[PDB]
Amino acid sequence: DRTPVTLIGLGPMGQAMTRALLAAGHPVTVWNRTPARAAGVVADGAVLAASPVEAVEAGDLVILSLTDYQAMYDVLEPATGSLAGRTVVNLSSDTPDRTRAAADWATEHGATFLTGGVMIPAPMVGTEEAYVYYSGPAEVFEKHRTTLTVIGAPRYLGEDTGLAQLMYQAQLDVFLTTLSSLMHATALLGTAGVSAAESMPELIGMLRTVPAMLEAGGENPGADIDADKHPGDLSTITMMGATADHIVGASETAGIDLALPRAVQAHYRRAIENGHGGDNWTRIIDGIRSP
Amino acid sequence: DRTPVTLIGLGPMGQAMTRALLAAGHPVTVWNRTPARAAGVVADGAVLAASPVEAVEAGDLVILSLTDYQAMYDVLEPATGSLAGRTVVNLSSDTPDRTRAAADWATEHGATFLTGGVMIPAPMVGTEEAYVYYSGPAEVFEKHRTTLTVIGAPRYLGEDTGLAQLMYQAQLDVFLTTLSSLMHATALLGTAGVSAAESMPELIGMLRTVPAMLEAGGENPGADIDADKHPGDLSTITMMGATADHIVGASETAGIDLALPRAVQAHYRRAIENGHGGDNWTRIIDGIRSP
Ligand SMILES: NC(=O)c1ccc[n+]([C@@H]2O[C@H](COP(=O)([O-])OP(=O)(O)OC[C@H]3O[C@@H](n4cnc5c(N)ncnc54)[C@H](OP(=O)(O)O)[C@@H]3O)[C@@H](O)[C@H]2O)c1
Ligand SMILES: NC(=O)c1ccc[n+]([C@@H]2O[C@H](COP(=O)([O-])OP(=O)(O)OC[C@H]3O[C@@H](n4cnc5c(N)ncnc54)[C@H](OP(=O)(O)O)[C@@H]3O)[C@@H](O)[C@H]2O)c1
Ligand SMILES: COc1cccc2c1CCC(=O)C2
Ligand SMILES: COc1cccc2c1CCC(=O)C2
Repeated sequence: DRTPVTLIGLGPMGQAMTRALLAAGHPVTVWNRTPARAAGVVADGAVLAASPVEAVEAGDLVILSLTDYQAMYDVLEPATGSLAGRTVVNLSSDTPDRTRAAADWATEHGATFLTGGVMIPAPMVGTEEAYVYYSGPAEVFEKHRTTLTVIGAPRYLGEDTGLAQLMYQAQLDVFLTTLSSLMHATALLGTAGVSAAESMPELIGMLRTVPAMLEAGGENPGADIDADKHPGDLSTITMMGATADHIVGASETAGIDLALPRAVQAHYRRAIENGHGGDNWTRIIDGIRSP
Repeated sequence: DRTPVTLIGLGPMGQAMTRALLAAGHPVTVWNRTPARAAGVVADGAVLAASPVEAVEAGDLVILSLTDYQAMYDVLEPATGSLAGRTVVNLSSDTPDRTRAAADWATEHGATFLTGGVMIPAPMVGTEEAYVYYSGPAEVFEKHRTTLTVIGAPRYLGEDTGLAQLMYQAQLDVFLTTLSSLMHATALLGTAGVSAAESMPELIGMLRTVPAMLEAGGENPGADIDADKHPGDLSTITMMGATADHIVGASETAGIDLALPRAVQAHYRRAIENGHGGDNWTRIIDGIRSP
């Protein structure tokens, strides 16, 4: 395929995605707030447009890899007159509702809009491990599918432009919270003079087992949550809530951040106050859904 | 080995541990606040002691599998006169300083004390996947190591009775916080009518890759944290903090718990306020260590 592409935003992700698209035989025209940053991808065959307008006018497909959606408006507002007849593919983090309004902004300027959420770090872009969530108009996705697939295995979720964003934010909810918990635990262990080089392999070793620890003895958390079925015979909210209390207590004594473990503690407390101490830990979702 | 064992506390863990010890040829005498709960392990060859005193006097080794350390005091207070010359192995969650004081309480009553933290759910007890952290007097550990290994591969951390507890609390810090994040994300996706049966495999599928997504592009977090090395070339705190902001925003709009994502958000905010927006995410540990 030789569809000409425009890519705006040359952080690590933009640079890797440009390279992937070049390697697959696409002309790529790039633009960046900091043009010096384009030197690498220019050496690989990208063309540096001088202006956002020139960049947009060089592609059927305009991909954004920016910190947030405000950046999309910042860069494209001077170029709105050149959007008509093109597809904007925004591969940036923001809220679902910002995303939906941006889709409408695109339409108003005569363009189509696809939402994407890239689910791997830069070095994995364009590899068999890469995958990207997409939502928006099916015909628009299908038109550009072969081009986009170069970045990573596409997972089209449906018509709502906000849905791929919601999925990205949910994934990153788990990812960033997990990472914070690793740093929290590493700090906790640090207060007895355990180094991060010692603690992090222990912690990561445990994290590796989590899918299997969740499956043990025939538990199947998702379908169980859907059924309002939370049997506590292998672990109760009382018992795991006690541990959340112990983590808070240990954290208080350690002089470290209390907000993360207290949020977890609060999940258990709500379930107990609502009379479900005997239930499995999945019951915490009720109080999370309705605070 | 046929060392006689006493095990107090017959939740799922106590029952599984009793079974494992029986299968390895140990006499096990059990006691429980709710004796009816012992029926299963009695059918498998355990002897139900009538009283805590009788239970303690039947074993060289007294294992506790109780919700917290207060329970240990509740059950053993009437039996304190029978502790002398025995080893108490507490496999219960509590704070490190509660644990240390408990060790001294044991010594005062003429017993030795070992701290243990069991790192797998009940169905994995006694399997090749099982492991348990231990701390306390090395000679006491070495004496009972043969018996204890039946429950799971022992990981002795040193002399401080509080250290295996600190490690358990740190592990459960990661585990419970991760679980809370899964339910948080599942709730978030629920607000667009995505079922938990759909969302949880996606989220778990991402979590599966975390031990490897952190290694992409040659990152080695632990040693790097020890070296105060936080290069931001593949991901910055500014960019990941923006995503934390987006999760909070999405969560606010979704009507779900804000405390968990705001805790994570605050980790990023502190790093930026302290002038490290350009750094890798690991830098959040500084603000966690010193709130
Ligand atoms: N890094 C990852 O591992 C990863 C993984 C998947 C998804 N993502 C997402 O991918 C996107 C790109 O992230 P990244 O890590 O590659 O880079 P980043 O640090 O977010 O920077 C991306 C680009 O945004 C530009 N930018 C930011 N604010 C701007 C504004 N107001 N006006 C114009 N340009 C602006 C930067 O300009 P300058 O070059 O001039 O600074 C840069 O070119 C983000 O939305 C991120 O959440 C990242
Ligand atoms: N479940 C897991 O997957 C898991 C994995 C690793 C570690 N752990 C840890 O292992 C320990 C046991 O957990 P579990 O899930 O098997 O059981 P649990 O729900 O914590 O109950 C364990 C035992 O504690 C007893 N108990 C609680 N408070 C008591 C008190 N004040 N006086 C006397 N007995 C008291 C219960 O008595 P009754 O039988 O009369 O109610 C029961 O026998 C906990 O510390 C937990 O954190 C659990
Ligand atoms: C979806 O993957 C990411 C999103 C935001 C930041 C990061 C990633 C993956 C790799 C990493 O550690 C940094
Ligand atoms: C150390 O493993 C646990 C501690 C407390 C609760 C649970 C576990 C692991 C298995 C599970 O789903 C529930």
